[PDB]
Amino acid sequence: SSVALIVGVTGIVGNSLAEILPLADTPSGPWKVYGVARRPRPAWNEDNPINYIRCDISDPKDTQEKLSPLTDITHVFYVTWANRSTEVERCEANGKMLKNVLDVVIPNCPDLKHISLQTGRKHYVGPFELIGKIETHDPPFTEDLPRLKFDNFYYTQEDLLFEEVEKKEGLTWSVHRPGNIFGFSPYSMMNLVGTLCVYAAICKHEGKVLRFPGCKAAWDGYSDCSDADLIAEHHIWAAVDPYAKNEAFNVSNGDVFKWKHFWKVLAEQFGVECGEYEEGENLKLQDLMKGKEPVWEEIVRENGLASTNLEDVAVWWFSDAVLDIPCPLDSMNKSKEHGFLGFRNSKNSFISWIDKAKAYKIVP
Ligand SMILES: NC(=O)c1ccc[n+]([C@@H]2O[C@H](COP(=O)([O-])OP(=O)(O)OC[C@H]3O[C@@H](n4cnc5c(N)ncnc54)[C@H](OP(=O)(O)O)[C@@H]3O)[C@@H](O)[C@H]2O)c1
Ligand SMILES: C/C(C=O)=C\CC/C(C)=C/C=O
Ligand SMILES: [Ca+2]
Ligand code: NA
Repeated sequence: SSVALIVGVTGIVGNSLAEILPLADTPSGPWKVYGVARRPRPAWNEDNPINYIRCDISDPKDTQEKLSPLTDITHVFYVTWANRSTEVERCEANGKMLKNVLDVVIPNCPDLKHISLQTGRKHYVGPFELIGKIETHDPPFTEDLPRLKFDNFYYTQEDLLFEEVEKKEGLTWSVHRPGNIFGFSPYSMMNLVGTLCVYAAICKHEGKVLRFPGCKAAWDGYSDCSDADLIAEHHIWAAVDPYAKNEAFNVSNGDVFKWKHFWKVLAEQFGVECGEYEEGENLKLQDLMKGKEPVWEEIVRENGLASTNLEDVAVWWFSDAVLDIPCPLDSMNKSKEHGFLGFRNSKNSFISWIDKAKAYKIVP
């Protein structure tokens, strides 16, 4: 029987894994599912038939307590991280988090088959504070080129993963590298779609034009993205397909787009006048949206929305870090050569995730 541990179940990918793993048509099903996060279970995560567990995986004592009784786990899906002010601090905090989970699950789960680790495109472009400032390999990024000669918590987690799986014979791993994720999660630390929806809603409320808060290269250069459900399918495929074992894979939608085109779609979905890129202007959402909490409360009250905190539902720093840089492309050749043919139309994915935020009454 298949039993999953989703580590970060209320996250942008964890929440897709919570909806997909229990479905009857899912490979290796029927799946029993345990979902871990620190907060109490939110209302928008309830619609999934998972066993929700409150646990802080940065706490070794808490991890030992909550996870040691889950002896029936066969597959681990690790979809979480902790942000710190520098990459060296991110290596320490994220290495400990992964090690705390693995040190407990491996000796306590005799039927444990696979550990799926989510990382990302920063494997190739570098940590947040070095992006655009270092020499990278040339795009499209392929999986097995050498690591950058700078600290990166993904390299720490991979090396920890490789040495952890040695403790159990027949234990396999996979690494999943998405770019910017289009998904649903009002609790995610990095939710571009959710943040853009809140921005569009505020513009509609204040009768302002939907100004583009990014650079020229993000506006009219090519971009790509990774649909959250597609990433969830990619985790599952690697977890059950023996030809996918012990490999790192990119996971992006299979097409490209331009923010210039998606700007129309976003404006049309919230009934706002479509603004554009302005050759001046250096617009930042972190600055534009400072002190909009009362305006968000007006929007919440007037449209019968779920009660959310502006700071949870709109991570302004992340939307600015995304739109103020070029989006170098990655390659899906390794995934496709291994039998994974999943893909998404990125524009349809974008509309689908906007509509999910609306359907859960997060935005108007
Ligand atoms: N989101 C993106 O656009 C994006 C793009 C590329 C790569 N990635 C990478 O994907 C990986 C996973 O991130 P994600 O974006 O999927 O995460 P996310 O959407 O921010 O979700 C994190 C999840 O883990 C939980 N969590 C956080 N800290 C925890 C802790 N100490 N103990 C237990 N649970 C904890 C969260 O709930 P609580 O806070 O309630 O605990 C939530 O359920 C990271 O390496 C990230 O860099 C993300
Ligand atoms: C390249 C791009 C947008 O244009 C967005 C990605 C920004 C990054 C790599 C943020 C960290 O996950
Ligand atoms: Ca990344
Ligand atoms: Na989709």
